[PDB]
Amino acid sequence: MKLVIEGTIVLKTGMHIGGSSDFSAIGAVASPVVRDTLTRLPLIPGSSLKGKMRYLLAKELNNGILLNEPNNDQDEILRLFGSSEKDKIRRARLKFNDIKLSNLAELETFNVSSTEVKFENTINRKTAVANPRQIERVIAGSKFDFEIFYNLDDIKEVEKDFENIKQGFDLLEFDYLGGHGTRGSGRIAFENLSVITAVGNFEKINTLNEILGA
Amino acid sequence: MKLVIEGTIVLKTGMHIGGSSDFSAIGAVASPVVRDTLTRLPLIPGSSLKGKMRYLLAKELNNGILLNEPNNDQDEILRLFGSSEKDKIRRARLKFNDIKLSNLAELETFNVSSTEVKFENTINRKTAVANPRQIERVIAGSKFDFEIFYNLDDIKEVEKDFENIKQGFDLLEFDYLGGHGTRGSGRIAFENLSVITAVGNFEKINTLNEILGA
Amino acid sequence: MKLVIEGTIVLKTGMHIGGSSDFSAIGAVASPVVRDTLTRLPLIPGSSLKGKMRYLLAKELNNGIDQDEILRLFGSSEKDKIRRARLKFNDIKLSNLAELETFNVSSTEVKFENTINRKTAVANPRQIERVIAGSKFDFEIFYNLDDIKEVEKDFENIKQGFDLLEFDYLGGHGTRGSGRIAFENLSVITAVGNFEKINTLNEILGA
Amino acid sequence: EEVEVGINRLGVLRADVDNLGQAFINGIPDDYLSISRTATFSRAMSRFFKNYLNQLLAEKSYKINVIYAGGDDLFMIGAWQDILDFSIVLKQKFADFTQNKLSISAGIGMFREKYPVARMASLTGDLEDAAKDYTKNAVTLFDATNVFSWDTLENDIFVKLDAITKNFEKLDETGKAFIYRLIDLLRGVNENQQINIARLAYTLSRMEEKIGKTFAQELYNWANADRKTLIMALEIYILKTRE
Amino acid sequence: TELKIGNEKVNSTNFGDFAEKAIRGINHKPFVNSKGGEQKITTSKIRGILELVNKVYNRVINTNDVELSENILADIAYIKVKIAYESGREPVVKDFIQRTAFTAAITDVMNQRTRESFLLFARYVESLIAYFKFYGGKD
Amino acid sequence: TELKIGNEKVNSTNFGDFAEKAIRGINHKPFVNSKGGEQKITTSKIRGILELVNKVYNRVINTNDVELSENILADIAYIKVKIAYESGREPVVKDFIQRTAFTAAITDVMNQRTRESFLLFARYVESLIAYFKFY
Amino acid sequence: MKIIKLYFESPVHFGEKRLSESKITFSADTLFSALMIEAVGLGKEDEFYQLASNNLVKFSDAFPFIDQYYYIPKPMFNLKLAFKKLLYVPIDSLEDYLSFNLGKLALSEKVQQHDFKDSEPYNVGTFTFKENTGLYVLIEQTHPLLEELLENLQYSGIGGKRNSGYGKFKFEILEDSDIEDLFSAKGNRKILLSGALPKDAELEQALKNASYLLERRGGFVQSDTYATNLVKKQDLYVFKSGSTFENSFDGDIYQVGKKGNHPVYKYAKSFFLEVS
Repeated sequence: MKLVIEGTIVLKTGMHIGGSSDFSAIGAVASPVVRDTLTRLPLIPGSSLKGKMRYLLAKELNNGILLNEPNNDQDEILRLFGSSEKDKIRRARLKFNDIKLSNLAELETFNVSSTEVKFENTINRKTAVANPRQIERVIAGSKFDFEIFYNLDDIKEVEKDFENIKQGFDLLEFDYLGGHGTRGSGRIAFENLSVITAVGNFEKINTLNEILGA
Repeated sequence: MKLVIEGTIVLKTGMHIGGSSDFSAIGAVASPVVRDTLTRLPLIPGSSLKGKMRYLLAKELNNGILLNEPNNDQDEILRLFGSSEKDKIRRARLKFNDIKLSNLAELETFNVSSTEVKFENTINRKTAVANPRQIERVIAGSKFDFEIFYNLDDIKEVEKDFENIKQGFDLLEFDYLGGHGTRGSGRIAFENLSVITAVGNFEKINTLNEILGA
Repeated sequence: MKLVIEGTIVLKTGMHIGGSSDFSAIGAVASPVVRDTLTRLPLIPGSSLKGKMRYLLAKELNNGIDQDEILRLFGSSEKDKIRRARLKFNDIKLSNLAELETFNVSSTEVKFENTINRKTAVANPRQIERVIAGSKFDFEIFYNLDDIKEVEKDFENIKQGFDLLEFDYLGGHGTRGSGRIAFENLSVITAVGNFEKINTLNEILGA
Repeated sequence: EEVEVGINRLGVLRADVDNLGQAFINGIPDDYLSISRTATFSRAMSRFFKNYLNQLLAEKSYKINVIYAGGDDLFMIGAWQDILDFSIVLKQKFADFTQNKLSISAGIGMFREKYPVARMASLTGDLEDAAKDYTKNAVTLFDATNVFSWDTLENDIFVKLDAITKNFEKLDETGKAFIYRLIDLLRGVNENQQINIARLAYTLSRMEEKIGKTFAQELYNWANADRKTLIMALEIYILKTRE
Repeated sequence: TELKIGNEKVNSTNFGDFAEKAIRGINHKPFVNSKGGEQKITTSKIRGILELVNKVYNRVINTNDVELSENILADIAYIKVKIAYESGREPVVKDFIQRTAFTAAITDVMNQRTRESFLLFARYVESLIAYFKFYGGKD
Repeated sequence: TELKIGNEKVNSTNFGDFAEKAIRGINHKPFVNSKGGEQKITTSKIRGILELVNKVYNRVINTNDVELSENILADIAYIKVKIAYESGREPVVKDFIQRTAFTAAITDVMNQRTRESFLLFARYVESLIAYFKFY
Repeated sequence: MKIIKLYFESPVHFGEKRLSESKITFSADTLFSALMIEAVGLGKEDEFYQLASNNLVKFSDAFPFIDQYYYIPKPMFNLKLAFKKLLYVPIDSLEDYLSFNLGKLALSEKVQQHDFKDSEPYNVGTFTFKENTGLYVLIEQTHPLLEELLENLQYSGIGGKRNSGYGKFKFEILEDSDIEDLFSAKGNRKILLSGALPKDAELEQALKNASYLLERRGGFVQSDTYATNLVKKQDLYVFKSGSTFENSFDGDIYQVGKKGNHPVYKYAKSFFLEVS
């Protein structure tokens, strides 16, 4: 069986992610936000979510600090997010996806664009001359309905895997998702969290949905 | 009698398949996607689709794990995807084909190219410094009309063969097709599946057509 | 007295045919495609086209259960019965290099590919040289009009073999998406002697 | 199977003495000219090839099967490591025996484990013919496009190979992906000469802090002065160090 | 197939050599910013110039016709605008742009509006960045 | 693709050259301020004009449709009004607008209500200020 | 005396002992065997044999030729006296005698696959001619019959590996007078130009001061009528084409098959270039 980890990511702050691949004007945004280029709808890359979740979860596990490569995590993190060390290679149980902006109609209901420009500057400490920059940034309260595929390979380890997954989401609630996070952006939260089967049925599906629905 | 499995692959995310691993440039897109070099239209090789289908389909059969050489896994897989064992060889009934992008007209109506560049990096966690990464990716919403020739060797096996083919197609819907899939790329979705004859007419084509087109 | 079956072979996919014993460098293309040894122009050997037509025609007749038709088209060296081959194939050279120069692309490419071991999950890359798609191939096939009462069934079998080869690869790794060809601009002309009903041969084959 | 260090290939040596004809017919000059001197000359040549070839292959356990030897003809099939490491030994011992005035040419070929010997011998004979076509002493490494003189092969290729093997051993994470990108640039530089030299300089200063301060500038120097040598040096480096 | 800079033409035999001569002429006579000391352009600005070139180079290499399309030439003219803007801001950028002669190159790309001219320009700038990192790098 | 100024046209291969010629027209024969003195326009006025355009540019390059919306073109009309007002403020701004023909371009954008016409106009304004700062 | 020039647009396989290797040119009885097999294709084989038996059809073997240079194998003398590597000399440069490269030999690797079994490879040695070269065949007193047969042979193919897929050619006569006077000349030593063998009562008179090599000349009978199998030929041994003879001899078309349902002939008639 494979399981699908359905949910949504709601933004409490800006969450500027990414770099185009677009030309810039000389009075407009530098470093614009990354977009799904067919629809020009803002996007969370699955690589960003996977990397931040992996870093936070392998910071909590390995209690304290981590200073090593991704191949030197414990077997929970290696079995959850893949590995590439030379002989003890482990296929990733989790498959993330590119997350498009999902509630565009409810953003347009309040009569505003899907993104914003946030004006910044920096002052030189000796000459007090400012240096403005403009960053494109997604507006707060933007929801991102995501889904993550889980590969049910060992039925006696799925309890610890979903415990670790809920641990990683609960850590990522108290941290930014990408870009200028320490300077007041990126703070997200996780809602509508559930797990469903791909095809068939998993026997203890309720013990996974309860460990994520709290 | 030879049958043609006609359909369409629809990209839900990136699908970065293929590329020369030569140097491209210094500050430009690295590892481009594979293309049909007469048109330089982005391409799905039939080798990628066949290999991923064989891996997933031979993981669902031999229920659970697939820890074996590809020349001997399961007899249904052997008769569907070919064989090369010494005293035991049988032909593949399936003939995959190089798939070319078909909806470039629809992508030109949206004023977007058929490919994009995703910007990535990594954070070397001891020094916390970044290491950027540009990968070419086909855009989402790109359609890939494919044809697979089915060699109907025996009438008594064709319904089980398309039951397995629909099984593998359902398995690919919850997995990625090529490249950095666990980082939010490669997600596909098969649609408009049908089976039509090459020459003449098959009599019980309907049971095949709607065990596969459902 | 003798006929010329002329057409074009248009590639829809790769068609990597052949293996030379040329030494492969370590980071470079192993198994290069067959070429002319003096022009270095990519090529379909006539033995490859002949063998693939013989394969598909022999697998077609005697359905799932060889015959005089196949031996009389492509020869025989059986210990009891020996028949002269009516067909005469030729090595097919690439014709539309003037057209492929217009598109500003070489007539050949490298396809990059690997396998993955299922236990150890380590990839294993390979490069294979391959003709590009959209290539044309002017071919001449000569028929020995030795018997008049059999030429109709013979040309029916030749067009049947062409149509069977239309839905199957021509050479190399065809099961992984290569080798798909199509036959267009098929015509039959005589060169010596004079065949009266050349038009029904043209219509049984160019239909 | 006894070899467990390099690529699982079978290396083939075909050698012959070039300019042996007029040297055997009219070599000893007309002033101090003797008949028994010519007898010693030819009998010593055949004597050398037979007994010194068996003893030079016996004193070190070379994994080489000799098919047949002689002045006109030589054919040995073995592991490619021992064949490559024995070709220089045979060349230098022939130079010592003949006081380095009889030249010698050879051809090294390399084939997989299960390969036919007839096509093997014909291909390596083609290789050594291309070596003797140069019309002096030389050797072909694995292909007719790579023809090197014996001192050129020995000196240049083996000091570059030994320097590369010293440098990339002490490096903990550099090889072999850097070497494959380096070979990609150094074989692209044949056709596109300028931009690959620029990319080469960019990568060498990129990995100046990683591969070594002096080795990167040595690679940049070698890739302009004696280029084609370093490609073969890197290729036989990876062929040696592949597990 | 041959791009003009000053009184000497550059093609696909000399752009690495011309850019090497230009970079090594930037050293041994650097720019002075109207104060006592010299000042040369940093890594980040020339990577900005290279990124501006690469934003078109990523699209041109997958094109068909030997003459560029109009949206490519629009972006080339806008690159010329951006280089003229950033050079007027800081005089250290103006010195690098004039001495490693960039505006003349991009204008003569705009005259002969062909694919090979833009590729020659792009490999010229790529070699220019390459030799700047090769000589006196601060990594 | 198309944007008319007088009887003389500027298109999307070409705006840099008319920005050259427009600024080099502002220089070499500058404004006279009803005095014998010389006067050229300051940085902040023209770049307030740039920020006036870039309040619209950030919502056009972000979008998809080939025709401009009514909110966007309403703000384009607002740009034309603000041009008229800050022309009425200072005579040097009036002659900068009259020589570097800006009202002509903004009326061209209001006539052909396409996305690419405004994007060309934004290219032209950015190039105007680029060649202002270059000299 | 006429010329028969042969322009090959495809590779050739002129085997001499085995399939894996090939030869640059083809012999005279090779061309005569091709003409006999094509004539029994047309049913006119009997009067073609009666033409070639009574000297009105008398051709040499194939020789290399490059642009306006016609070659022969290096005639080998009792010369009492570097150019020792050269195998072919121009046909008119014999008086000067008392650079050159047409094509390159290739080896084509093939296979035969079985469906429920492992494949088996076989390799074919080939030769490909350069763009402005080929082969030429000497002939005297051209006949309408042989002009009709070579017009018909070029759609069946001279060469070995048929009908996969090598030997094909287009011919034209293009007679010459710069080299007809060579063959009208008479000298003291006459060189051979075809694989020949004298009759039994004149081999001694033909063999006086000669310089020759024998060549075995056999193979398998290529027909569907000779005795229900693949029977070998009586291996006739003929003189090599680069021979010299001080006195002339006339060859015969020997019957080297005497057990099947039809005779198998082998052309061994002489063709001399008389020189001082």
